[PDB]
Amino acid sequence: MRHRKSGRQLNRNSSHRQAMFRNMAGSLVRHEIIKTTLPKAKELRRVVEPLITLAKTDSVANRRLAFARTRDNEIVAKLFNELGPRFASRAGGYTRILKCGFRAGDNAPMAYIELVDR
Amino acid sequence: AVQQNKPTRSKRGMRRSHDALTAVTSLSVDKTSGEKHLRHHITADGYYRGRKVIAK
RNA sequence: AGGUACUCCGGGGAUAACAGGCUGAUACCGCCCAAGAGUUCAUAUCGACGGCGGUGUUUGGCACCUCGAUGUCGGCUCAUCACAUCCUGGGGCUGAAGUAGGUCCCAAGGGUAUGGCUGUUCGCCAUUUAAAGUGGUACGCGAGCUGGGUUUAGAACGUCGUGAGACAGUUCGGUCCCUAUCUGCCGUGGGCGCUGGAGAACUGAGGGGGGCUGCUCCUAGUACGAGAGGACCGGAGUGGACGCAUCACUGGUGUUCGGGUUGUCAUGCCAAUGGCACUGCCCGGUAGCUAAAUGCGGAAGAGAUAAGUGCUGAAAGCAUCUAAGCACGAAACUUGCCCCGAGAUGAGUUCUCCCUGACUCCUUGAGAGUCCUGAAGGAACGUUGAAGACGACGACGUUGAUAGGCCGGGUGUGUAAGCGCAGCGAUGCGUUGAGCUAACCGGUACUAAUGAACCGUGAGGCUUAACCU
RNA sequence: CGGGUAAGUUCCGACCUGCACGAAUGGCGUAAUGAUGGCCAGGCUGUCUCCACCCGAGACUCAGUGAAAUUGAACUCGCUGU
RNA sequence: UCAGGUAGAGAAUACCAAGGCGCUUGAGAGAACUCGGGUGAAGGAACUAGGCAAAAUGGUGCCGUAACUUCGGGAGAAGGCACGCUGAUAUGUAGGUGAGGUCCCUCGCGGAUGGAGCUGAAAUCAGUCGAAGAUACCAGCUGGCUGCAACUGUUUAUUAAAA
RNA sequence: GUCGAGUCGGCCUGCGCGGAAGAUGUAACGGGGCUAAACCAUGCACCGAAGCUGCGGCAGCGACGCGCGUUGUUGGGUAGGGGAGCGUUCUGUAAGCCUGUGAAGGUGUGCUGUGAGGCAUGCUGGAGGUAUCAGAAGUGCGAAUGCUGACAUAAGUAACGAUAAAGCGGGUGAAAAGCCCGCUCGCCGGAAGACCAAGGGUUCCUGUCCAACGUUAAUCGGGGCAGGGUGAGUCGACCCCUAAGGCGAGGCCGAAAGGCGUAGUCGAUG
RNA sequence: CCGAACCGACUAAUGUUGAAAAAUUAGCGGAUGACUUGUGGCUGGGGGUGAAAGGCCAAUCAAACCGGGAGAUAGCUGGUU
RNA sequence: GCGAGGGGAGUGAAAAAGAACCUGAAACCGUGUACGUACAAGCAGUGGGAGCACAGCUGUGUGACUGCGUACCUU
RNA sequence: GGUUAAGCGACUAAGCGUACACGGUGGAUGCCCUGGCAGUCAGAGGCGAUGAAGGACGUGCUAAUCUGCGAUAAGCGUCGGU
Ligand SMILES: [K+]
Ligand SMILES: [K+]
Ligand SMILES: [K+]
Ligand SMILES: [K+]
Ligand SMILES: [K+]
Ligand SMILES: [K+]
Ligand SMILES: [K+]
Ligand SMILES: [K+]
Ligand SMILES: [K+]
Ligand SMILES: [K+]
Ligand SMILES: [K+]
Ligand SMILES: [K+]
Ligand SMILES: [K+]
Ligand SMILES: [K+]
Ligand SMILES: [K+]
Ligand SMILES: [K+]
Ligand SMILES: [K+]
Ligand SMILES: [K+]
Ligand SMILES: [K+]
Ligand SMILES: [K+]
Ligand SMILES: [K+]
Ligand SMILES: [K+]
Ligand SMILES: [K+]
Ligand SMILES: [K+]
Ligand SMILES: [K+]
Ligand SMILES: [K+]
Ligand SMILES: [K+]
Ligand SMILES: [K+]
Ligand SMILES: [K+]
Ligand SMILES: [K+]
Ligand SMILES: [K+]
Ligand SMILES: [K+]
Ligand SMILES: [K+]
Ligand SMILES: [K+]
Ligand SMILES: [K+]
Ligand SMILES: [K+]
Ligand SMILES: [K+]
Ligand SMILES: [K+]
Ligand SMILES: [K+]
Ligand SMILES: [K+]
Ligand SMILES: [K+]
Ligand SMILES: [K+]
Ligand SMILES: [K+]
Ligand SMILES: [K+]
Ligand SMILES: [K+]
Ligand SMILES: [K+]
Ligand SMILES: [K+]
Ligand SMILES: [K+]
Ligand SMILES: [K+]
Ligand SMILES: [K+]
Ligand SMILES: [K+]
Ligand SMILES: [K+]
Ligand SMILES: [K+]
Ligand SMILES: [K+]
Ligand SMILES: [K+]
Ligand SMILES: [K+]
Ligand SMILES: [Mg+2]
Ligand SMILES: [Mg+2]
Ligand SMILES: [Mg+2]
Ligand SMILES: [Mg+2]
Ligand SMILES: [Mg+2]
Ligand SMILES: [Mg+2]
Ligand SMILES: [Mg+2]
Ligand SMILES: [Mg+2]
Ligand SMILES: [Mg+2]
Ligand SMILES: [Mg+2]
Ligand SMILES: [Mg+2]
Ligand SMILES: [Mg+2]
Ligand SMILES: [Mg+2]
Ligand SMILES: [Mg+2]
Ligand SMILES: [Mg+2]
Ligand SMILES: [Mg+2]
Ligand SMILES: [Mg+2]
Ligand SMILES: [Mg+2]
Ligand SMILES: [Mg+2]
Ligand SMILES: [Mg+2]
Ligand SMILES: [Mg+2]
Ligand SMILES: [Mg+2]
Ligand SMILES: [Mg+2]
Ligand SMILES: [Mg+2]
Ligand SMILES: [Mg+2]
Ligand SMILES: [Mg+2]
Ligand SMILES: [Mg+2]
Ligand SMILES: [Mg+2]
Ligand SMILES: [Mg+2]
Ligand SMILES: [Mg+2]
Ligand SMILES: [Mg+2]
Ligand SMILES: [Mg+2]
Ligand SMILES: [Mg+2]
Ligand SMILES: [Mg+2]
Ligand SMILES: [Mg+2]
Ligand SMILES: [Mg+2]
Ligand SMILES: [Mg+2]
Ligand SMILES: [Mg+2]
Ligand SMILES: [Mg+2]
Ligand SMILES: [Mg+2]
Ligand SMILES: [Mg+2]
Ligand SMILES: [Mg+2]
Ligand SMILES: [Mg+2]
Ligand SMILES: [Mg+2]
Ligand SMILES: [Mg+2]
Ligand SMILES: [Mg+2]
Ligand SMILES: [Mg+2]
Ligand SMILES: [Mg+2]
Ligand SMILES: [Mg+2]
Ligand SMILES: [Mg+2]
Ligand SMILES: [Mg+2]
Ligand SMILES: [Mg+2]
Ligand SMILES: [Mg+2]
Ligand SMILES: [Mg+2]
Ligand SMILES: [Mg+2]
Ligand SMILES: [Mg+2]
Ligand SMILES: [Mg+2]
Ligand SMILES: [Mg+2]
Ligand SMILES: [Mg+2]
Ligand SMILES: [Mg+2]
Ligand SMILES: [Mg+2]
Ligand SMILES: [Mg+2]
Ligand SMILES: [Mg+2]
Ligand SMILES: [Mg+2]
Ligand SMILES: [Mg+2]
Ligand SMILES: [Mg+2]
Ligand SMILES: [Mg+2]
Ligand SMILES: [Mg+2]
Ligand SMILES: [Mg+2]
Ligand SMILES: [Mg+2]
Ligand SMILES: [Mg+2]
Ligand SMILES: [Mg+2]
Ligand SMILES: [Mg+2]
Ligand SMILES: [Mg+2]
Ligand SMILES: [Mg+2]
Ligand SMILES: [Mg+2]
Ligand SMILES: [Mg+2]
Ligand SMILES: [Mg+2]
Ligand SMILES: [Mg+2]
Ligand SMILES: [Mg+2]
Ligand SMILES: [Mg+2]
Ligand SMILES: [Mg+2]
Ligand SMILES: [Mg+2]
Ligand SMILES: [Mg+2]
Ligand SMILES: [Mg+2]
Ligand SMILES: [Mg+2]
Ligand SMILES: [Mg+2]
Ligand SMILES: [Mg+2]
Ligand SMILES: [Mg+2]
Ligand SMILES: [Mg+2]
Ligand SMILES: [Mg+2]
Ligand SMILES: [Mg+2]
Ligand SMILES: [Mg+2]
Ligand SMILES: [Mg+2]
Ligand SMILES: [Mg+2]
Ligand SMILES: [Mg+2]
Ligand SMILES: [Mg+2]
Ligand SMILES: [Mg+2]
Ligand SMILES: [Mg+2]
Ligand SMILES: [Mg+2]
Ligand SMILES: [Mg+2]
Ligand SMILES: [Mg+2]
Ligand SMILES: [Mg+2]
Ligand SMILES: [Mg+2]
Ligand SMILES: [Mg+2]
Ligand SMILES: [Mg+2]
Ligand SMILES: [Mg+2]
Ligand SMILES: [Mg+2]
Ligand SMILES: [Mg+2]
Ligand SMILES: [Mg+2]
Ligand SMILES: [Mg+2]
Ligand SMILES: [Mg+2]
Ligand SMILES: [Mg+2]
Ligand SMILES: [Mg+2]
Ligand SMILES: [Mg+2]
Ligand SMILES: [Mg+2]
Ligand SMILES: [Mg+2]
Ligand SMILES: [Mg+2]
Ligand SMILES: [Mg+2]
Ligand SMILES: [Mg+2]
Ligand SMILES: [Mg+2]
Ligand SMILES: [Mg+2]
Ligand SMILES: [Mg+2]
Ligand SMILES: [Mg+2]
Ligand SMILES: [Mg+2]
Repeated sequence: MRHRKSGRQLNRNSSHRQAMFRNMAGSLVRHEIIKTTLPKAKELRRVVEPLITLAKTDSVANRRLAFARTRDNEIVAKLFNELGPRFASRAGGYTRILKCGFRAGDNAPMAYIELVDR
Repeated sequence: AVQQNKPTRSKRGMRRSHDALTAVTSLSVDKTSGEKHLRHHITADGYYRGRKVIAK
C-alpha cells in the first residue's frame, strides 16, 4: 500500500533522485524550457517552483539556502536577479508542462516543461 | 513444470483473443494550424490549442 | 574359494524393501451365556469357562499395480473427513444424601497446552487447561520448507574374519533440481447473452462466514447433611483463546522533516554549505501503514427433532408413551446474525430517461441498400484517489478545488544565517522559541485538466387471450 | 548413585554386573595447540513469542529483442462406484 | 615493474590527485512473493538436531589478572580507568635537524665551538561543547567442565579437513 | 364371592423386526421413483443377439454329372503352417509403342475391382515414358529413448550478464536514452590508472558503410570494405658461456625395433 | 604472535535451463616456512606420482586417451515395412 | 534512407525461369468465402438427422439435436 | 385499432472448428551428370645424394585463391606436329 504517500521513486535510490533533480532544476532555470519524460516533469515542478518562491525575497540567508539546494552560483544569481522579479506578482504555477509524444529509443512518454513567461 | 500434451492451434488462438490492438479513437484538429494531433499533445509543427508553443 | 559401501553392464514389477490392493489369522471395538466377586444380591460396577460378530488401526499372509524411478522417519507450514466423544450440551441406571463420581444412551456446533531430555514418533518428567480425544486422508502434506535419523564414497572403536572386508552395533564428517501447459484453488478482468436502447435502486433462488469457554458475585452458607462440607434452577459481572474493523489514545516504523557529530574532498579563502563513507554514524519525528493499542462479535428468540420423559388410549374387560389422537425434549438440523448473490439461460422486479425521416432494389422477408439523422447514454482523452499488479472501481475537466504550486495554520525539530557584545581562545550571550519544516488542515484558478471528434440510432417479432375501441 | 535444571535418553563425577578395555595393529596421564566432537554459563540479540514498518533489486505495465525442458491425439469438471 | 595527497602502524581502510570509467535494453508502477539491507514496544534461546543466522566484542596507554604448567606458557586471562577541542606551562616544551660566525688544521666533501632558522612528540594544570570524543570506515565476544589428536603441517581438484 | 364366553402355552412353518459404528459427497435398487414398479404361485402376451429364418452376393471343401452345372456343407482367430496375388526399380521383347497436338513428377475430379490396386481426365509441369510375356531384386515403414533435414509447442512467456547512476543543452542524421561536443552528477584510484613478459596477430590510425555480427536502437564499434602505419652499433632476439636435462662419432648392451653412454654438441629460467 | 598482499577453503545465504560444467557475497585458516610463485626439465598406463583420499595423471581414472583385432560376445530388451 | 524491399517497363517460349532462380510434395503459418459454435461435460468418430449455403429431385459443403463408443504399438 | 398479459422466438462471434479457394514457409519427388562403384583387356611395376615423396615462399598488366612454373619463375632453346 501507499495510502496518501507523495513522491515518485523513479526506480532510483534517494541520493540519485536528489542529485538528478538538482541537475534538472538547474537546466530548467538556465534554458527556461527542457524536454524530459512526463513523470520526471511532474516531479520537477515540486523542486523548481519552491526555488522561485524562495527567490522572491532577496537576502543573504535565502541565497545561501538556494545555493544549498542547487550548488550552482550562476543558477542562484539568475533565480534572484531575474526569475524572482519576473514572478513577483504570480502566486505559484511558474511552470507549464506540454505533452509531446513518445521517445524513439524506448517509447517513453515525453513532455516539455517551461517557465510560463518564456 | 511443463505440459504433458502439446496445446492445439485452437487453444493458442483462444489465448490470443485478447491481444488485438486498439486504434486511437479519433485525432484532434488544431484550431489555428489545422494539424491533426493526439489530444492534449502538441502538434508536429509545435502548436497546442492554437498557440505556437515551441519553435520547430 | 571369497570380497566389493570403489563398483559396472544387460534385464525384471517374471521377484523383495515403501505406498496401494486382496485377506482379516493377529489386533482393536461390540455382543451372547452367566460361574462368581459385590455383607445379602449374577446383571450399580466387574464378569471366569466358552460362544457370535463388526472395523480395516496393529503384527502378518499373498505377490495383483509401479524396477525405460510411484523420494524415506521426524519436525515445520497448511489442512480435511469419520465418530468408537477428550471438553462443553441433553439424558437413563447407580452400591446417586449433597459436593464429587461410576456406567450406558444421544450428540461432530465449536474448542481441544507450553516446556526439559532425545533425530525421534512415542515416552518419562515440570508446569498449565473446560479439555490437552481416537482414527482416516500415499502411516495427509519435500514440483511447499527442513534434512537431525535411516541409507553411498572418508575415518575409528568393540566384535567377526588368515584376509579383502563385515555388523536393523556404536562413533565424528558428509551437494535436497524444476520459469506451471492442463485439472484444481484464491483473486481479478474481457466477450456475448438476458429480445428497442439507456441510467439507477432492488427482490433473493442459491452459496459462504460465524457457533469455544473460565473465574468471581448474587440466589445461599439456603436445599442436602450427624458433621465435614455444600448444590440444582435462575441472574449479574469480569477474563482466556479466536475473529472483524479502526488509528482517537499508548507505541513501532518513518533512507521524502529537523538537529548533533567523525574522516575527507570541493564550492578561491574566512564564515557558511554540498558530495562520499551502510541513511557514514547517531538523536528525535509528520502523514501513511501498523500491534503490543481499543472498539465490537459468538447470542437471545423461533421451527422441527435425538436419546429420554409423558398424557389420553384400545388391540389384550387389566396393564400399556402408540396402534388412532395429544404434549415436552440438546451447542447437532431449519431459521434468526454477517457477507456474496439474477450467467437464478428458470437470465426476475421497480423507478426514471431517449429515439415519432426519405427512398430504392429483390429471390418477398424478423430481406438488402442509399440518402438524411446521431438521442438518452457510453467510451476515449486529460487532472487524479486511504481504489489498484494490469484491467476494474471512485472523484474531477474552466458553468472547475481533480492534481501540483501558492497563501495561512498545524506538526516536528529545538534558539538558523548575518550582525553585535563578553572572552587570549574553544565557546557563551543577545537579536530569537529563532530558522527550516514530507505525505496533514483550511483556503486560493497561478499551472494543467481544449472547442471538438468517436461509439450508440430513428418507436422496437409472431401467436393467443383480456380489456377497450 | 551423586551433581547441574521447575523438569536433563545428552553432559560431568562415581560404582563395576568390562554382552564384547588393556599395555608400541601400544596402556594410563598430560601443559600448550585445534575453522575438531559433547555439555554449561554471562553478554547479546527478529532465532523465537509474533510479527510491523521502511530502503533498494526483481516480480507487474509499456516499447525493442527473444530462449527452454516437455509433447500419441484432445471438445483436458466434481463425487461414488467399476 | 611503477607507488602522489589528508587521516592512518600500514601496500589495511575512508575521501581524493594524475589518469580512467557509469559496466550495450530502456520507460513507468510502487500488489503478493523472492532476493540484498535498515529499525523495532515488552520479553530474551522460550527457536532449533544444534544459538544455524543475526546481534555483540573490537583501538592505544595505564592499573590489574586464577587454577594448572613441560616454567616457555596459560595471558590481550578476566576486570577496569583515561581519550574531543581551547589556553597555559613553553609567543613551540623534551627531542631531532642545523646556517652564519669563531677557532684549529697534516687546508679539506676537514675537526672543534657555537647555536640562527626549520621541524616537533608526550605530559600536566585550567577551561569548554555534545546524548555520545578509540564518534565514520576500520577493529578480539568472554568464562567453566569434558572426549580425541602432542604440537606447525597434509588430504578425498568438484558433497568428507577430521579423531 | 362377583363378572358371562372364550382362554392359556407349547410344537411346526411363511414373511418381516432388533442385533447393525468410518473416514472427499447422497453413495449397500445404476438413477428417478415404487406399497407394488416388492415377494410367492399359476397362466397368456410381448421386447430382446452379429443365434435361427427370409432375400441378394462371394469364397473353401466334397459329391454328382458334363472348366461348367447341380448338390451338400463350411468360411471368429494369436503363435504358426499352407495357398494365391498387388505394386515399385532394373534386363530382354524394344532402332518397337506413347510423347512438344505435352513424358515423368505434382495437385484435383469421375469411374472401377474382394483387397493390395487399376483406368480416364481438368489444372500444374516442360522431356521423357513404356504395353505384353518373361527375368532380377538395395521391392513396400508409424513405432526400434531409430538416423538426417525441416517445422511446431511452451510463448511473444523467462531473460537482456554485477544495484558505480544518471540529467540537460547543442550537433549530425531518415531516425538519437546509448554516437560527437559542452556543463553538471556519480564510480575506481596498491586500480576499474600507467608499463612489460607470455599468449594473440592487424584487433592499431584514417576514410567510408549499417545487410549480418553487437543480447535493444545505432548515425557508433574490437563488425564490412578501402587506404595508411612498426625506421636502432647502444632496447630485445640472434650471438659468446654454461644449469637441470637432451642428443651423442667410436663404444658397451639388447631377438629386431632399440637401451645407456664417452669425446663432444645442444639447452635459459642464470 | 596480530595482520594486508599471496596461498588456502571451515560456516551460511544466493545461484542450481547459473554471470560460473564448482562461482559470488558476508564471515574463516596459513601468512620466514614441511611457505609461495615464474620459466624450463624428468617420470607413461598394471605404468607413473601419491604427508595415502584409490587421490591425481588435460572438465575422463578400482587401470588415461587415440587407432586397430572389431560387425568381440549378448540363452537379454527393443524393432521387423 | 543516393537503403532493404517492391511496383511498372523491357528481355525471353516461359520471370509464381530474376539469380533466396527446373520441378516445387508434406509438416507448419496465413488471407478470403460457406456453414457450425458463447446452458455446454469425456479417444472427438460412427449410425440416425433438422436447418442453411451451393451446383444441377439429386450431387457437394456444413452439422443443431440424438443411439452407440475409454487411441495405437509393445509386453 | 390500441394497450396490457401470457407463450414462443430469429439477427451477436471476442474468438474457435470443418470444407474450399489463393498464398507463405520448406526442399520431398521426377528428370539430369565433367562424380563415384565393380570389372575386362593391355601397359607400367618404382622414385631418391644428378637431392625424392611431401612441403614453405615466391612468380602475371594482378588484390586473392586455383592451375602451371622457379629469381631464365602461366615460362627459355631446339627438333618435329599443327
Ligand atoms: K569374484
Ligand atoms: K567399505
Ligand atoms: K473380520
Ligand atoms: K473382512
Ligand atoms: K456388536
Ligand atoms: K520400482
Ligand atoms: K487429522
Ligand atoms: K458431555
Ligand atoms: K450420568
Ligand atoms: K463436535
Ligand atoms: K534435542
Ligand atoms: K523412545
Ligand atoms: K507413499
Ligand atoms: K526436497
Ligand atoms: K516427508
Ligand atoms: K508430485
Ligand atoms: K488435465
Ligand atoms: K455453517
Ligand atoms: K496510532
Ligand atoms: K506514527
Ligand atoms: K563534510
Ligand atoms: K396409559
Ligand atoms: K436479470
Ligand atoms: K490545489
Ligand atoms: K541564538
Ligand atoms: K543567530
Ligand atoms: K518552531
Ligand atoms: K603392529
Ligand atoms: K606413551
Ligand atoms: K580443526
Ligand atoms: K575441546
Ligand atoms: K576508499
Ligand atoms: K505495478
Ligand atoms: K627545538
Ligand atoms: K582486535
Ligand atoms: K597419548
Ligand atoms: K581443517
Ligand atoms: K458352395
Ligand atoms: K491424376
Ligand atoms: K500430368
Ligand atoms: K521414429
Ligand atoms: K511462440
Ligand atoms: K551477449
Ligand atoms: K532501442
Ligand atoms: K623455487
Ligand atoms: K596409484
Ligand atoms: K585429453
Ligand atoms: K591400463
Ligand atoms: K518454370
Ligand atoms: K517456393
Ligand atoms: K453423436
Ligand atoms: K512399444
Ligand atoms: K515388459
Ligand atoms: K463466427
Ligand atoms: K509446406
Ligand atoms: K601459385
Ligand atoms: Mg496526496
Ligand atoms: Mg526497471
Ligand atoms: Mg550515501
Ligand atoms: Mg504421461
Ligand atoms: Mg495475451
Ligand atoms: Mg568406508
Ligand atoms: Mg543397471
Ligand atoms: Mg506391501
Ligand atoms: Mg498390509
Ligand atoms: Mg507382480
Ligand atoms: Mg501366482
Ligand atoms: Mg500402485
Ligand atoms: Mg515412465
Ligand atoms: Mg510421482
Ligand atoms: Mg455416537
Ligand atoms: Mg454436520
Ligand atoms: Mg445451529
Ligand atoms: Mg538449556
Ligand atoms: Mg537438545
Ligand atoms: Mg506420509
Ligand atoms: Mg494424521
Ligand atoms: Mg508432494
Ligand atoms: Mg519448491
Ligand atoms: Mg543427516
Ligand atoms: Mg565437515
Ligand atoms: Mg526443494
Ligand atoms: Mg462480466
Ligand atoms: Mg458453513
Ligand atoms: Mg492521526
Ligand atoms: Mg514514537
Ligand atoms: Mg529514525
Ligand atoms: Mg571553514
Ligand atoms: Mg566526490
Ligand atoms: Mg569515491
Ligand atoms: Mg436455541
Ligand atoms: Mg386403558
Ligand atoms: Mg456456548
Ligand atoms: Mg479490482
Ligand atoms: Mg514547535
Ligand atoms: Mg545548521
Ligand atoms: Mg508553512
Ligand atoms: Mg541419573
Ligand atoms: Mg540427570
Ligand atoms: Mg561418565
Ligand atoms: Mg583396542
Ligand atoms: Mg584387543
Ligand atoms: Mg607386549
Ligand atoms: Mg599386540
Ligand atoms: Mg601390541
Ligand atoms: Mg596411539
Ligand atoms: Mg593446523
Ligand atoms: Mg515485452
Ligand atoms: Mg596512500
Ligand atoms: Mg584499498
Ligand atoms: Mg507495484
Ligand atoms: Mg519493494
Ligand atoms: Mg527480507
Ligand atoms: Mg539490525
Ligand atoms: Mg525488540
Ligand atoms: Mg527508539
Ligand atoms: Mg527494548
Ligand atoms: Mg538479558
Ligand atoms: Mg530449547
Ligand atoms: Mg521447541
Ligand atoms: Mg554464527
Ligand atoms: Mg554481525
Ligand atoms: Mg588489540
Ligand atoms: Mg633531515
Ligand atoms: Mg564421552
Ligand atoms: Mg592434529
Ligand atoms: Mg571434496
Ligand atoms: Mg569441504
Ligand atoms: Mg435379521
Ligand atoms: Mg457422509
Ligand atoms: Mg437382429
Ligand atoms: Mg448367422
Ligand atoms: Mg443364401
Ligand atoms: Mg462363423
Ligand atoms: Mg479365418
Ligand atoms: Mg525396359
Ligand atoms: Mg524412369
Ligand atoms: Mg518391359
Ligand atoms: Mg528396403
Ligand atoms: Mg516416415
Ligand atoms: Mg509396426
Ligand atoms: Mg525425448
Ligand atoms: Mg524447440
Ligand atoms: Mg514484445
Ligand atoms: Mg506461462
Ligand atoms: Mg510473468
Ligand atoms: Mg521480466
Ligand atoms: Mg548490461
Ligand atoms: Mg541529448
Ligand atoms: Mg546508458
Ligand atoms: Mg580485420
Ligand atoms: Mg579503433
Ligand atoms: Mg573505421
Ligand atoms: Mg541490432
Ligand atoms: Mg533500422
Ligand atoms: Mg570501420
Ligand atoms: Mg574495424
Ligand atoms: Mg644417449
Ligand atoms: Mg653409434
Ligand atoms: Mg651434456
Ligand atoms: Mg653452447
Ligand atoms: Mg635468459
Ligand atoms: Mg588443497
Ligand atoms: Mg571469501
Ligand atoms: Mg595461529
Ligand atoms: Mg596471521
Ligand atoms: Mg595399452
Ligand atoms: Mg576406501
Ligand atoms: Mg581430471
Ligand atoms: Mg583391466
Ligand atoms: Mg575377431
Ligand atoms: Mg556389436
Ligand atoms: Mg532495387
Ligand atoms: Mg529444362
Ligand atoms: Mg522453383
Ligand atoms: Mg505447402
Ligand atoms: Mg442451469
Ligand atoms: Mg446455445
Ligand atoms: Mg469440456
Ligand atoms: Mg456414450
Ligand atoms: Mg475461420
